Amino acid sequence: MPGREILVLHVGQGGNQIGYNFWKTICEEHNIDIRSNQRKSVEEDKVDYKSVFLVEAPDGFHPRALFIDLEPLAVEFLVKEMKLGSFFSEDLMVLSYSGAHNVWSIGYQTGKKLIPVILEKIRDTMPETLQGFLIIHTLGGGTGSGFGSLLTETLKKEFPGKGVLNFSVLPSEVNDVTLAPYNTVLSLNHLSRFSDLVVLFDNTALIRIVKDQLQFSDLNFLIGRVMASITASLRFPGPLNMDLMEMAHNLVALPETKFIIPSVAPLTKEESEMSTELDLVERCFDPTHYMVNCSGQGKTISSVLMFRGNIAFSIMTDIKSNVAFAPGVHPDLGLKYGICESAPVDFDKEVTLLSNNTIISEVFNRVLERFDSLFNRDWYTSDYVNAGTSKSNLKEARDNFDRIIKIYKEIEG
Ligand SMILES: Nc1nc2c(ncn2[C@@H]2O[C@H](COP(=O)(O)OP(=O)(O)O)[C@@H](O)[C@H]2O)c(=O)[nH]1
Ligand SMILES: [Mg+2]
Repeated sequence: MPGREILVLHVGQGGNQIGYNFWKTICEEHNIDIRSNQRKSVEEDKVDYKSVFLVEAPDGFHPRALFIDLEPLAVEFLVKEMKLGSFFSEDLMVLSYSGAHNVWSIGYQTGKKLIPVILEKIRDTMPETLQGFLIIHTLGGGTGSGFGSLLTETLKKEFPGKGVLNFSVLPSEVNDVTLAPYNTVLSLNHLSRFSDLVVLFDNTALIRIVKDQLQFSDLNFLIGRVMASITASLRFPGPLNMDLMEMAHNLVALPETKFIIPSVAPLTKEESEMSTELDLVERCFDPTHYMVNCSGQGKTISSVLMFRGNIAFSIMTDIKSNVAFAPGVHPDLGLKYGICESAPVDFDKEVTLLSNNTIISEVFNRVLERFDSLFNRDWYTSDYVNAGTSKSNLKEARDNFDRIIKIYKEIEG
């Protein structure tokens, strides 16, 4: 069935390593074996939107994806360590071997020399009904931050009629590299201008959720499961079946409030049996299960909830009451939910929540403080200016980043 095709772009080491469990989950949920490119079993549901993310070739199924990196480390993990070279094939790879050295500026400039090849691969291989792009990358490093920002800017300019969606991973607040605040602010500034929707993931939060319920390749593994769950409304029929622009409209009230906090429940099969339906819905609105490190509840501007599996009104009334919404949103509005018949392969039921919440200003404020604690003392700036990002550029991106925090702060009250 032609239509609603999406091209996924993995940029940087973290973004490509996430692609393993992201594409394995999507393959398994669509009755597809990622190791052989073929269907798992004869059991096939009569309606299935596999073509949204998967290309059907005569030999089998392949991901509609490009794997872009300035070093071959993450690609070697996919092909050599995981032995999935027939799925992550060489025709979908755009690689250099110079590296970004964890500097946003280096990934932006060096990635420009790969832009012509990427744009030609898109126009040569993508269908005309392609609805948009999904960019998966981290913000703390150099490639995923800089090259990812470059790709977000390039795809919006070259394809104005198509949506650009970002799944962006935030650095660890307490245990991450020195240059992470600079790269994060630079990336978030670029995404606010050229992205249609930015779904944020924070390594600080994912570590918290796993420990409190109870191996780096186990974090990106768990991020892929969540990223796949967020795209479920794009891949299955139901009351919440959306496309890229519908997903954006239902959350972006103002053009600047495009940063989304996702939450999912359950996260481990030990919690799956240990939890009922509303246990998962209450945990989705609980800031402990937010994919970004939040301290409080926060005001909800717009949110989209989804049930998956066998769930079978009573859920909404008691929950919508206890949820703090932004001033001026309607009491009958601000929250949309629905049931999806498809379920994750590991859990009998699952609840996902995408929330445009004002508490993201608190998350962005901590990023700004770490940025200022280094920038006000001219620390670690020497290699950004040698790569084409002046000290004045770091400030302008910072001030533009602060304007975003204030917009969310005004909507809160
Ligand atoms: N969750 C997760 N985060 C990662 C992973 N790899 C890197 N990161 C984050 O990304 C930052 C490093 O950027 P990285 O992607 O490794 O370098 P890049 O090639 O320049 O994009 C660090 O601050 C990490 O927090 C991963 O596999 N999973
Ligand atoms: Mg690295």
